[PDB]
Amino acid sequence: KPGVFSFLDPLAYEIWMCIVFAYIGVSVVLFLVSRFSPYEWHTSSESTNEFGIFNSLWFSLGAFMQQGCDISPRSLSGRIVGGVWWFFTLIIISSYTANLAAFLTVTSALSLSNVAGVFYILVGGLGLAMLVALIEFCYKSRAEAKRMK
Amino acid sequence: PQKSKPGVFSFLDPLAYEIWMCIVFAYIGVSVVLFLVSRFSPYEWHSSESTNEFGIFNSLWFSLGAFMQQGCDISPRSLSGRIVGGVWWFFTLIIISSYTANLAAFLTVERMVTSALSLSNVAGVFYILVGGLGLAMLVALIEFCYKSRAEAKRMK
Amino acid sequence: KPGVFSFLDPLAYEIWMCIVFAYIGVSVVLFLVSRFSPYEWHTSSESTNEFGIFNSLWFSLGAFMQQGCDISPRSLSGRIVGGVWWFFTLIIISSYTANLAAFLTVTSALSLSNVAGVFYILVGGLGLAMLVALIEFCYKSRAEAKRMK
Amino acid sequence: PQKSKPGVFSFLDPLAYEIWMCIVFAYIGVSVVLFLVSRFSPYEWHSSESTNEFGIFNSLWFSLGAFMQQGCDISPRSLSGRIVGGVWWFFTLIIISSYTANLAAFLTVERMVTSALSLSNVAGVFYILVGGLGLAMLVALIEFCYKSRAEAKRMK
Amino acid sequence: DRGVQMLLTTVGAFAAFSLMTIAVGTDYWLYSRGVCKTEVMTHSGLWRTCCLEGNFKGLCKQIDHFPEDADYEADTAEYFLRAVRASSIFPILSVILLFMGGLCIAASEFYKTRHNIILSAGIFFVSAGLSNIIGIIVYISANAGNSYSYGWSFYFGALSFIIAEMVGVLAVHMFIDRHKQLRATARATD
Amino acid sequence: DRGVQMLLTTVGAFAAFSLMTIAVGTDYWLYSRGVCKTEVMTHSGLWRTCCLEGNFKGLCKQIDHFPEDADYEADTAEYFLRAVRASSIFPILSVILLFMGGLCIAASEFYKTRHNIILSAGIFFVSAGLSNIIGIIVYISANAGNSYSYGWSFYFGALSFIIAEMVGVLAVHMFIDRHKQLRATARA
Amino acid sequence: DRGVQMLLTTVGAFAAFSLMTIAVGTDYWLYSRGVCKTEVMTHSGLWRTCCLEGNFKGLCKQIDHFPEDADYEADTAEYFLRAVRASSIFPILSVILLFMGGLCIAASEFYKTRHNIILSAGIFFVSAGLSNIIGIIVYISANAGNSYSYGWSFYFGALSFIIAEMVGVLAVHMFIDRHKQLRATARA
Amino acid sequence: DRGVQMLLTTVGAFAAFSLMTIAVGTDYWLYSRGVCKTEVMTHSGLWRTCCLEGNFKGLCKQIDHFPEDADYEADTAEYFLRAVRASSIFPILSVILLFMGGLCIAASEFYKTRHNIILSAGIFFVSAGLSNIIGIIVYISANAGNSYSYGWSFYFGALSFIIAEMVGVLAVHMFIDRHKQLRATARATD
Ligand SMILES: [Cl-]
Ligand SMILES: [Cl-]
Repeated sequence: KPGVFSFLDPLAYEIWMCIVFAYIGVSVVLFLVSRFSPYEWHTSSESTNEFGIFNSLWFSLGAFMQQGCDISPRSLSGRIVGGVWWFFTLIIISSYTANLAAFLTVTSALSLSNVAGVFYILVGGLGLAMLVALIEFCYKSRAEAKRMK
Repeated sequence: PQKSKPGVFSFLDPLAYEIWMCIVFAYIGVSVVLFLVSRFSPYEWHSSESTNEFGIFNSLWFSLGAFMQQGCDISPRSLSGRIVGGVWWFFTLIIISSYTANLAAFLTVERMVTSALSLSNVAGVFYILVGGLGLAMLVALIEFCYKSRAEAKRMK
Repeated sequence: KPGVFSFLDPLAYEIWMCIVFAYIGVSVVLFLVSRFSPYEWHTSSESTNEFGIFNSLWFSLGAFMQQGCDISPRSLSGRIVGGVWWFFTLIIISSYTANLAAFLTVTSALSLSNVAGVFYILVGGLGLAMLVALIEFCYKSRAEAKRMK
Repeated sequence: PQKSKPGVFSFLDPLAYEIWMCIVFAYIGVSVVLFLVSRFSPYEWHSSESTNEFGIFNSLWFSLGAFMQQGCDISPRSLSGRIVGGVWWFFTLIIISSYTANLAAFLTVERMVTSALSLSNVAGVFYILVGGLGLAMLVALIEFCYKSRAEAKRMK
Repeated sequence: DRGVQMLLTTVGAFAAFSLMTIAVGTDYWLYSRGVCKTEVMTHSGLWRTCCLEGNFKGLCKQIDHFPEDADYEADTAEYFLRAVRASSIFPILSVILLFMGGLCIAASEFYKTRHNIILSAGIFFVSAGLSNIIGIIVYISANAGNSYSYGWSFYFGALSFIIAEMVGVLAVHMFIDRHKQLRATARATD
Repeated sequence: DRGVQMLLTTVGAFAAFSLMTIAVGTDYWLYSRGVCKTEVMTHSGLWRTCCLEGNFKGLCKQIDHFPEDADYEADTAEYFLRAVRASSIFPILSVILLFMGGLCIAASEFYKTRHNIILSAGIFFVSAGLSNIIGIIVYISANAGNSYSYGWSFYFGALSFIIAEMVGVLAVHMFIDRHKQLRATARA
Repeated sequence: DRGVQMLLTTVGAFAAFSLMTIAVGTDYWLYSRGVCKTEVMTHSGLWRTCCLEGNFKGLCKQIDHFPEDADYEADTAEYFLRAVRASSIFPILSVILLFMGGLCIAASEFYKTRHNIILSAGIFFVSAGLSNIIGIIVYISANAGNSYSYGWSFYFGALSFIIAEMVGVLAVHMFIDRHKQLRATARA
Repeated sequence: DRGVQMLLTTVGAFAAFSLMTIAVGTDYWLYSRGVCKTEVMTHSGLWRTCCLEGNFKGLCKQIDHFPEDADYEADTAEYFLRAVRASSIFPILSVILLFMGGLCIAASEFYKTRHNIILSAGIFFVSAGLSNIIGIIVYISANAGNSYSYGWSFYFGALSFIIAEMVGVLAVHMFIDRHKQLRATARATD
């Protein structure tokens, strides 16, 4: 009896947890090798690259999700990080898709009961994003109000 | 009692019709939420242009590109917009993988009601492509005619 | 006995020919809807977009090859063309990959004899590109020489 | 006579070793040819910067991104560069499709010498990832130390 | 165009609320075989199933949202899904959020100074659409857990979702325009 | 050059129209095995099938577009596809659009003020190419619903599509250049 | 604030070090069925396995890292993996690197002139996280080569990795801010 | 750094030419079981196969590039591949192109005025690498058409390809630098 989160079945739980840990580590290392050097900062000044921690996380997520982003590392170390993350992502995503095809070939059309979990995740993410945006707006409005008072 | 070939729209077979309806609804909802969290706040505005390019049309275009595994020339930069983008990316990965698992098998199923794919199995895709090209040409020509009429009224 | 171009087996020959024709038609229509209007040209003037015929062909090829490019249509008609080409590409490429997975499972490692054709195509393309670049360089050098004479 | 699990580098199993060697050689050749057709002509140059960004390092980066189905921030604009890019894209499509057809099956083959994938089947990928991260940190630190020594020689 | 936008927003809000309320109230959601006695073609909604044609035409039976015997609670996901479907919490929440958005529209038409009311209405409409999506998914999943069809109440709910999303977009546009006009006036006066 | 571009457009339009007219009119679209009376090698076009060998060599028979004995009817989708293939609506439409584009190119010779004639010609050529694509797909699909080969008439239509697309691009470029010259004069 | 950032870095470094030290030292990495003498429910750590129930409840036995009777030897890859898991080199290395990062934080606390100490602390925290990742992967792989569950020591190690990564990011940001202030004062 | 680049280019060109020539000449390409009499472990190259160990150690036999009987030419791809492998046209072409590139290096070092000679040498080195790739693929495909290994001549060819590509990159860099210096001098004098 497959559950509502049966789309995670092709990979073991340990694989997903280690994917999260690897994503965090790669984002942190990319940010470090992109921003730690004072010689990458040119005239708080502005860095020669856009790879802050938030942007590093965004780049890593876009690379893993087969989507890409608006920036790409330019330095040798940043490109080493990006290339090794690309290799890891290619292997992991290809393995997931192959094992998912195997799981679905155990031609019957897929039912909504098998993807309801991903729909729930999507709607929860939309709600969380709306809440975060509203919290930021309220904070900025309070800052403006205390500024103008 | 002859064997029945798959229909012209057999590319929709791998997913149920409820899944397709919910995919359309989720696409609309994600585009609307992305536009909302990108544009609603006055602090994201500089006659007064916005910091980002994520209007409703651009949000719809970005969401369609993300679902189609293509990408566009813009990407959300704010935390709320990036949450929407990431969750839509995860949804796209799951749904597209499930859809493309057995597309070729779904395109050649004969129903009693490894060979190469034939053109008859993808003729519907080709028809939709040419219809979209014709619609785009019609829309472009209509817009050109409208601007021509407006300019003729302007210069007279 | 699969040939050296057996990687084209999952799709029939008519599918490949119609793919080429569809690619040409989509590139031409994208260029037409992007550039024909005098109201898209702002002050030879410069267009509001970069979708000339050569760039339209490049965009269509990048979209079909699952790679992307540096530009994306912004107008309604150009975006209709791009979206319908995206739908076509998704269906066709997914069908090709699924039928290829079926073809390769009639776990034995793939041999170089089964991809030698793609290697030959790649090296021929590299040679053609080098020849084109050299021809352009020779033409520009002759133009410079007759300019300076 | 115990069942033998796949090794750490079992992700290379779907392709023969000759194919991998030829893939590396073709990657090098395509990068070199792309750099050549992008940079050799003086008419592609404006102290005198180039019209494009396709140096040898950038060409290698673009080729690696294209093979890895990722993309980068640059794209060839000239006819010869675009021919190189297109043929490399076709090669990548064919090779990557063939490689990823049965990756999961190749990762769980027991040899006498549908279950979920285990972490033991992808531990090699994880090891390579962490090794690359360590190498990148080492390279960045070495570069920082070199610039520090140069600056120390400069202001003394 | 401000008045046209305001009128479109009001009309769309009312239409979406009416469509969602009718969909929740009526019982033409599903066309399937069943029994209305407490195997004939029936029509069922969120609460009641009624036979059409046959001998028991017009007889309605309350849907037993807790079927099957042996009352085992080993799995909590199924119990949660059945409870959520039985309560219809998400369609009713969508109706409530649409009503709140309409109330915000009406209040903004009266206060005319607090621009945050338009933003609140837009948030309410977008949330109503999201709740409608969740309710549709829950309803279809519960139905899955044999030919069938969807009646006009289901498509009324679908159209309500679409119109709610459109009205939310229009309300956000109105809020943006109000703040842009305010900023332009402030800059001009400075 | 404007004159060179006009000459290329005219030559390409005429070549595409002639190629498509020959393709529609000739009987070498497909080489397959069949009977030309009322399993020998035959060559078939859009309307009739003719024999290449045997005691019936050289005798062509009109194609039975609705084979009653072979299939004894089917659903409405197959019937619609068969009717579209039988009428040959899309190859003939491509011929008509190519002719209209050629007429527009010729009409603009003595109507230099009207720049929209060039645009009309370009739209006509692009639409003729798209109609060619649809006709090709319909023909191949209707053939499917044992070795067969495509003759020179089929590739005549393919080359006509390619030339029509090229001529449409050239016409659009000429329209853009004419508007560029007009706006340059307007600036002065 | 510099003081607030320093306090957060110190607190996080101490928390990560304590979490990793507890994870390495405790015996609740895994809940699996087994024998704690010389198929009852047991909880196991990195060195010893202890029983939860039965007539041997509460008795812990050192883990046989090289089971001779269970496998009678294997290839060199499995032997190397078993040796790496037995030595627990990577969890202990992560503990050592976290301690070194904390020592660097304190040194920079009383060596304000030297700015590379903060960078060293950040590198130490990032490396400790990476060593944690490698140790986790090694432990899970060596377990694989019937239901099992992960105890609170495993999640203590995971949280230690997360906190180490966060503290490394904070230390790198502090290094960047110190260099920013230095260059701003040097400019004017 | 101009002299260092020139010396590296010359040394790399010579090394690549020597490695390719040795690989073409020698017969330690493949280690496989066979017979050197006109099933023992042998070593074979592009022309000859020779047994090692056993009783016929040191005996070499010319490779029968046209095996199999019945001499049917229905398929032309197999015949073309067999002829290309037998002639070894691509390894020899790679050797010739490397020699031509080295000659261009020498002529440029002597002429010192025609900058196009450096570009021609770079083109020659890149083409030699491409020809080496084609030859390797053809050789492996012909071998495919049973344990085996690759000897040091095969890896000599591989290293020759790598070095030829590197030297081509260096030559293109030198051509770019020469033209950049020329343009800078022309701009300064203007
Ligand atoms: Cl009801
Ligand atoms: Cl030899």
